[PDB]
Amino acid sequence: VDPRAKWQPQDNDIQACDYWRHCSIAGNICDCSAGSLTSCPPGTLVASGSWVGSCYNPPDPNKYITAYRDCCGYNVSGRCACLNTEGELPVYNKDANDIIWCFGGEDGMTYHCSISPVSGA
Amino acid sequence: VDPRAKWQPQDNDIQACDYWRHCSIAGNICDCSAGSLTSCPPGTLVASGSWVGSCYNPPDPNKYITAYRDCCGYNVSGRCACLNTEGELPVYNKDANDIIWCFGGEDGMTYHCSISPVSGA
Amino acid sequence: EKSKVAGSAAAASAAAASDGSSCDHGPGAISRRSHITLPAYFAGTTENWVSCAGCGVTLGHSLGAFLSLAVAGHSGSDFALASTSFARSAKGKRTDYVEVFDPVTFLPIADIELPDAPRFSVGPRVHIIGNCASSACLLFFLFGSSAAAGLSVPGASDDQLTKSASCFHIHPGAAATHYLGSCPASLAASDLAAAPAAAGIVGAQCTGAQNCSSQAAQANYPGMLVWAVASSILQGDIPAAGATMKAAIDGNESGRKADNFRSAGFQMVAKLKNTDGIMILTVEHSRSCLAAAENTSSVTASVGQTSGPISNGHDSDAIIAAQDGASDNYANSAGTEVLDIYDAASDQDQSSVELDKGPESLSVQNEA
Amino acid sequence: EKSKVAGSAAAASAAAASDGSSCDHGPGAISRRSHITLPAYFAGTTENWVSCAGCGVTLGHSLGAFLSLAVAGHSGSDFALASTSFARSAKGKRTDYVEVFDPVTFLPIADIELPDAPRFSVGPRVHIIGNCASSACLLFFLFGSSAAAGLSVPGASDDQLTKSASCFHIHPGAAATHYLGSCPASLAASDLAAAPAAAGIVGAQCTGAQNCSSQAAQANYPGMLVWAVASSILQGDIPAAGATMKAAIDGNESGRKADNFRSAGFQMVAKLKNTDGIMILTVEHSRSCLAAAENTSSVTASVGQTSGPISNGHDSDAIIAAQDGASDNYANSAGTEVLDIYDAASDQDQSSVELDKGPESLSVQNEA
Amino acid sequence: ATIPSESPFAAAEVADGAIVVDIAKMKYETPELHVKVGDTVTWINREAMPHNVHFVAGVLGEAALKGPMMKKEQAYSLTFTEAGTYDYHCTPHPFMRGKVVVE
Amino acid sequence: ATIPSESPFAAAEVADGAIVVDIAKMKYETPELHVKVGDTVTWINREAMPHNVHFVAGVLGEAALKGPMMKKEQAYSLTFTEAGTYDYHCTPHPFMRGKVVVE
Ligand SMILES: [Cu+2]
Ligand SMILES: [Cu+2]
Repeated sequence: VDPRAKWQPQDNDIQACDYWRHCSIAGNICDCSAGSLTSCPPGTLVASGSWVGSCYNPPDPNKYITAYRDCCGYNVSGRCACLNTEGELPVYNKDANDIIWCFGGEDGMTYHCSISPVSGA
Repeated sequence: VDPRAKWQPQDNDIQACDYWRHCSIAGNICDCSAGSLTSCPPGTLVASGSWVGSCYNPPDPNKYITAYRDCCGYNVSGRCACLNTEGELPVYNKDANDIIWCFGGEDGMTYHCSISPVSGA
Repeated sequence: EKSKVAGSAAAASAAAASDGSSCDHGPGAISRRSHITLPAYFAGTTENWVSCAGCGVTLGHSLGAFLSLAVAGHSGSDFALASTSFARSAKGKRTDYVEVFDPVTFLPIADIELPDAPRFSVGPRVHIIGNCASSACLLFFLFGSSAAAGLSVPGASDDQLTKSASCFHIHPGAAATHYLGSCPASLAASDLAAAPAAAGIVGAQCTGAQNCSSQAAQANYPGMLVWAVASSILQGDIPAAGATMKAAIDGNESGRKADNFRSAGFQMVAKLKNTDGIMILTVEHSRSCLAAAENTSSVTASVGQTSGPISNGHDSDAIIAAQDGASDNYANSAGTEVLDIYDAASDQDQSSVELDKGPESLSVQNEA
Repeated sequence: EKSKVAGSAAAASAAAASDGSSCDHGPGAISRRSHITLPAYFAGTTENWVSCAGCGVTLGHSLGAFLSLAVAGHSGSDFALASTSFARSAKGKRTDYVEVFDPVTFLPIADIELPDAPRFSVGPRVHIIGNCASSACLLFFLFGSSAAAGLSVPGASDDQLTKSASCFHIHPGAAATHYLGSCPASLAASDLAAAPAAAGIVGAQCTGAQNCSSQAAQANYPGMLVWAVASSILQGDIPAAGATMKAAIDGNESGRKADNFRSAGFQMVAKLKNTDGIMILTVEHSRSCLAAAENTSSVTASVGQTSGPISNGHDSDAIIAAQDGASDNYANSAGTEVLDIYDAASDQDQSSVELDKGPESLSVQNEA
Repeated sequence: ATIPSESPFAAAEVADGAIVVDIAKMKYETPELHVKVGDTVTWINREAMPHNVHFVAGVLGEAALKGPMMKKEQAYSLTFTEAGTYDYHCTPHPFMRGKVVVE
Repeated sequence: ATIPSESPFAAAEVADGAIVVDIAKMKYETPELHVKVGDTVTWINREAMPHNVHFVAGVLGEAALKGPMMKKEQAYSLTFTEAGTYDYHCTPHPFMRGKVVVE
């Protein structure tokens, strides 16, 4: 509600876009196309490449580094569509979300999905 | 409005699904993606194949045989989509509109568009 | 929404655990699994949804191309897809092919090409392409150039083009015999065995005036074909040995037909074999055959009696049912891009949003 | 809707005229012509809309694949696409290729393949792929494996992969020279001529604290690159001979800045060349850099003064302008899939619905 | 391609010599029909639904003449050189089909 | 592939002998560095951002070791046989690159 208002993280949905770990996703949520919050749907290929985001957790109030990995080798799921931009930074690399992070797979460069695993604090 | 109500012809729009000639279209209006009521859009191919429907002209009170030819070699335009069924008849041929009539082209078999040319009384 | 259970992760975090990513695997073919295909309004590309009824969760997805035909082996051993692609997708070289996936991992276990782009592109109908009872073959229909039945063998190979009469569906009776029935010369028996092709024709059911819907219901398990008309039901029981006609029953109760009641659009019929029930999409229509319908009447296949009520609450285009002991009725809305799941004894349970574009076909495996 | 001028049809019908179907052709390249690319939310397949301003008519369309980058020849001679296809689209063997269309017939006059699947898969920005001044070459950016600029010659063939530093966009200054500008180490000039590649680095503009948007506007005709920050405008004059920096200007009126104003999401900037005006999408933002804007401020590029207002009346993501004497401001909403066309002197004129999926790029020719 | 000759396309007058087949009920009348090499064959649309005459394409030379189209009357004539049996069909309905035998 | 050996993947203890392409400031510290054959250099994420060490794939045999990643210190060591000069990079940012000379 109201696209131009400060991100307001939550910790209870996961399928929704205001979900804490999703502070800088561009794409779609995997849980909505048979994956899980940190796992890819079947028949899909998991990348090595990723892009980071320092997301704040509302329950335990500390930020964590989320590594947004794509699952590739499929077409866009078209499911839980989201675009968040907490600290994104331009193409002059890596904090950058327009890039399709799919480096690693079968040869999977095709965007299907975005995973939201916690990689560190 | 009301999808289960007898089709009601008009002779004033053409990009509208209640235009007299469109009595048995399945797809999209050509006029809406660079074609014309009886001509194909550029880069697209004209089929020889087609399917007939006897349509009632509101102005002059006469029915005409409309030959619905497809414009192929492109992906659906996505525009003025319509599905009319005045006298359709099952797949046991020719009055039937689920079939992609595209026989004629480059080898064009992909549905882009349907034209609504009056081929006779 | 309850997948708001990501309170599972909150839990893991507190417990100081992992987040070790991997590709997961589908739960394993079963009775409540339902496949939703999306022809997507004639788009070059398309999608197929694998959902779990009960949960209402999508377990996976499959990608396909232009106007593909979906198949699912009843044993739950494989699911497949007949398909077409073009280089420079929409134009250029065309390629038709059969694709067969592992039902657990979703990985293509085979990719078989069809020789001369013989597919037959049409809004899909269950039954214009089918698996034979042994699941060693996949029969597919050719329209252009000449009417034909293509034989594909999953031993991975195009077998033969079985030339046939002016005839459309394909209802497999046996390993080597199928009813490419529905003709204007009503019902053909095709025997593709040994060396050749037989082709025997039935005693014409239905008259020139009775219009047979493009979407008939058939139980491969027990050769039961139920074929509604733009009004009511022609039933036939087929084995490798000729089809056998049953007495006609009208889905709509006379007064209703007077009052404009008529069959919907799309996957209008369904039949539960465990029982002998036919579900059918109706509402007050016209020449508006392909429209959505808001209701479903339940009838006894044996005794034309209406055992059932069924007001759907939504503009539904296609239906099917869980082929199990206590069946779920699947109501697919093309307009809303949602699958409404119901108790085959009225109530609405689930709903499964965003099966994007123009979802139109439900397929399930009949399994013990 | 006024194509209710299918009154011309009724008309022809009465004069007992014809209906002789044919493939027609576009009107011919002009200044009011606009291209609209549909990245489609990262779908494997995409579409380009060719439209006429004034008329507000779709003149044609073009087909493309995964995350293609459109380019349009200024003189109105060609249009083109860098694209990506897969066998079994989304999977299989990848093919990167450059296709070139005739502006009138829409048919492909050339189809050039890129060797090692080198393209660079990203949300598209005008400028990461560029035509050079003479139109005889197409420059494209390689990220993965090695940072590189590929060189394709339209005389139909891939030429050479020019090696570069950690550098982004491509803003060509000449036949043989481009500003593979914006690097971390601010501003690169590569001269690909003769045999080699030189590569000489500019005097660092901007600090690491100032963030340059992914979408700068640039006038090939007169080396005008204008690059807005997550707040305000850096300008550089590009010729052969090095870049030359101009004094920075702030698009927002100071009080606006505290009041929360900042540039939008997508193709935010546009620059009219005949004048020296900058168009900039803005609104009361935050870290919501990629979201839609309800407003547009016009500025004099020489004298950073605000000449203009602009309440668009809609949630717009991308803008541009007709490069002619009395210009139209194009306003593209990705969410509502409609292109709002206005007079670059306030008022909304036309409207273009259903450019379906999620449209994002506008490209116009800078025609005489 | 080869075998055989072209001539015209939709207009509708016989002439002296017969030689013809015309529409009626999705089917070429007198369908399987024999003729000598060099005899003309005029197809004439007799229907309220257009048609064409398109052999296939391994028969008649390379290519494969597709026949155009025609409503109320319109016609297409095809003349012939070599002997053999030629099979043709109406595309929009690959069903009405027929065969010529040039003897 | 060939050239050269594997060993382990993320864990993090040195040992005696040094030997370690390292990491931080996004860029394998002492990037261009020489070493003798029959070896094994340890890379290890010192960062607040994971990484990997991926060569290319026409250098080091067939394939082209990718290597993985994973902050937390985490380590990946690779040993060598043949002489020449290797050029590797961090995938998620093909930018910080390194080059090893086996002498
Ligand atoms: Cu015919
Ligand atoms: Cu790195």
